[PDB]
Amino acid sequence: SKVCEISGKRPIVANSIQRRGKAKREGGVGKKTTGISKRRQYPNLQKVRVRVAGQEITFRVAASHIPKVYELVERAKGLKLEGLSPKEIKKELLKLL
Amino acid sequence: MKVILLEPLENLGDVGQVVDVKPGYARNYLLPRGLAVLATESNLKALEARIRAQAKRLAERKAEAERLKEILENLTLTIPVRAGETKIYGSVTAKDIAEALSRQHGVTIEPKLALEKPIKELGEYVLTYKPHPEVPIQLKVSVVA
RNA sequence: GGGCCUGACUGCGAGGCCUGCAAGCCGAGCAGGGGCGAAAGCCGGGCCUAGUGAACCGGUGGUCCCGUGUGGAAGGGCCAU
RNA sequence: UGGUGUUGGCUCUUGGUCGCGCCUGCGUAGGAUAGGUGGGAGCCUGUGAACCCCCGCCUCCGGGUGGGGGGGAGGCGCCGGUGAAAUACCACCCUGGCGCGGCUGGGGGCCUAACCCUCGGAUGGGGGGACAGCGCUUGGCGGGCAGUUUGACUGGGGCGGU
RNA sequence: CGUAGGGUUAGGCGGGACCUAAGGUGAAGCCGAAAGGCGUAGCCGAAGGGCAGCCGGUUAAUAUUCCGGCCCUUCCCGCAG
RNA sequence: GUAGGGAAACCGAGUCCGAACAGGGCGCAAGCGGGCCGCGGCCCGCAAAGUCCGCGGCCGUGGACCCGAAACCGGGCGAGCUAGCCCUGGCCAGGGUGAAGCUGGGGUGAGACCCAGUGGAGGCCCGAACCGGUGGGGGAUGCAAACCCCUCGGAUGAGCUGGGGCUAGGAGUGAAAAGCUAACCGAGCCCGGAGAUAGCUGGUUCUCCCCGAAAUGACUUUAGGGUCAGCCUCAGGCG
RNA sequence: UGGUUCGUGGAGCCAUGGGGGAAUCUGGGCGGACCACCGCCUAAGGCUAAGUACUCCGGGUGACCGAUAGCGCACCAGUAC
RNA sequence: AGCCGGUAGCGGGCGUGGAUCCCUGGAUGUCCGAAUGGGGGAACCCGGCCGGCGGGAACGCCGGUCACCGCGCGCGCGGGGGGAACCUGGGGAACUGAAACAUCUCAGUACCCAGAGGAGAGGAAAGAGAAAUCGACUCCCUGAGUAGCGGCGAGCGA
Repeated sequence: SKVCEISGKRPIVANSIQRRGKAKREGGVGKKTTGISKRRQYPNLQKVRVRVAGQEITFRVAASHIPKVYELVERAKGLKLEGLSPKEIKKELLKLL
Repeated sequence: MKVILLEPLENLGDVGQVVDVKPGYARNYLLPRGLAVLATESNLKALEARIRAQAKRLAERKAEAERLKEILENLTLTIPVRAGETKIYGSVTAKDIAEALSRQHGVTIEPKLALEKPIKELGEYVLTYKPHPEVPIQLKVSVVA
């Protein structure tokens, strides 16, 4: 999944470490790493679809920022919208950040 | 989370009330359909602005009232009609009392006033004004020749 | 074969065997505290030569040695296993 | 594949719990069935007495208790008796349960409005529907693929043996 | 083969100012750490469709191209119907 | 460098183990003078701990004496060869066999079906172009890094072919041979990581002088390699 | 998960893909788990010369080479092929 | 005081009324190339609009102008590509070392990508860490192969 349109959050590379053994803290002999490998962790992207100035504009956003969409909209009331193109509304919106 | 309801809403609350819901409800039902609004600092205020303003507008309403409580219940009113013993040669609808109180010590309010029909006999009367809810003014009135 | 007993000691260890290293083996004697003996004395497992496993990493007991500004604590060290 | 995010509404039936409402608690003794520890010398009646009948629930079978009905100025405790504990009554908490509701965990159905699909049309309709899809995490299956291992001696190597 | 000089003439032949094929590219739009991958429309893409020239003469070397004869195509202005 | 011992607290010419003021481990002692002076007071020189630089021998880390892999990984370049598919065109002399259908006739209640005529089907037959490549001979520093003569297979089909296109490296394509993917494919080429690594093979360049081994033992994923020991050599010391 | 010397370790600190989710100085983070003291610092906005690196380019100098050397190229070379 | 490149020669010119040559500025600057009107097999092909040329309507030539994207209020301003190394960021191997190998190592190296610029990054403490201390960042020496890290192996290393 791409990048969150609000937070700029974007996939990161991170290791999948596989271990074996009983931990030291559990009186065991220690942990042995039986494999490391590269993976990615994704932002939890989703779709927010809001009506703004009587127009359907949709964000692709991470869950950790869904309400940020809704804060924008509310802020956006005092903005000179209409009868913009959906694209330029969205543009104008993000500018509020 | 928290929302300010714009309308009355079944098992949530009266308009203007602030209730706490699951965000899914809010975002996919309440907010779209102008039923409620998010409880943000920015319209948590508009709650109280509406409140304060409501309180003060009622305050003056119980002010220019308290004028019309001391200035009224503190005079009289004759009526210059004629009278052949009992029952009136003209007749006073509250519209008269309207313009009538608006005549002598004159004075002016806006009827309503308790004259379900107009005054057909003569004598000693005291008519129920009520300019504003929970503020009674009894008012002395005489019908004379 | 029997009597009592726990030396199948704890500190050590002059000097040697053997030996590339690392190990392996023998050990008299001084001290602590004992056993058996009247005593001289003998006893630091087994008539002897096989019955074993270096480090690392962990477990338990003790020790109270370090303890991340300080008091602790976490965790380690040392002794035992 | 479980959990959680995206993910929401409404009922139904069960679980956990917490707010009260209530009734439940059975050795000997002791009037009787004493759940525990405080307040207790008085309580109850026009917030109309013992008795009388019907029922509900309890039963350790003698009782308990809710109400209903007629009666309507009449009945219980400190003392006493008793036992480990003593008494009405005012509490508070149990024990156990029934009902209310908060908050939720299982389910069952239904809804639509997220998501998804579809429709000469669409700030819309029809279908799927909080599933599926996707994010993080859990455990599993996993030569589909990847990195490697697969000892030495040895009258050659292997086999056997060591 | 070396040095030199000459030689390739088109409205009609072939291709372009026409069309579309696979594919390619690609307003819209989707997607992807970046690079970039997709994508109805359009556009690109021919040895496919479309489209008006035949016979002879001439040069050391060109000719459906130059010349000769006969015959056409399109665009422009005009006139008339 | 001037202090060590101890795991450490610490202590310190000592310290650790220990109850020890036994025993033991690891440490601690400084030069050579000659003289002045009323035995070293302590000068003075000479030498030295140590250390700094130069030099040389060797060792560590780097490609580390030089040359050489089979391979691995990254990024690119290739389907003008070849394999498959897509688009659009083209090609296949001649001959032979004679399916279904039809038409006529025979047949039956009507049919089946039979007979002729017609008809012109087919991964049909013969055989050129074309596509193959069976067997043999030749060719073998070739005409040719796959050829030539003779002979042979398909030849209306799952045929052959021009043009335009697409699919590629753990990937393509494959009527399947691990075949083909630009004359060597059990993983293309090129460039880079890169001087990969090579306990293996080869090679190691002037002169004289002195000495002069080993091919054993222990252990070793060791066994044609190593560590230590044995044996060689040089310097200092002992005698 | 990554960064750090830190390979799960007693694992803080810094960064953050997921879930939960505050406060505005009597607030917050840190001093290597945690706690208590004592201290340090003020996160979630940004800009900031110089000292530093390199060498296509110019110049200066070599116990640098001297046409098999030195750049691959002293020459019409990234050419011929 | 010579000169018309490396070049002589044919055949012609210029220069102390200061030429050639060098420096600076300016003019010209075909076609391709980020390539940008559109198309395209780079240096070819084809157009719209405005102005000029020709007898000039058809034809052709000349001059201007016309891509896309990001910002601002149709108009402006920016971007695009390139650059030996050097820099930051987003990704990121393996040979090899461990005398085998998987954790480890080689290494955040090679390389790919994006961006920056004459540098770049960093940069005014939610720092350091034990001093009643220090006081941005970078960079050098030292600290120090110390502290530690580590199949406590190889090795890594503040």
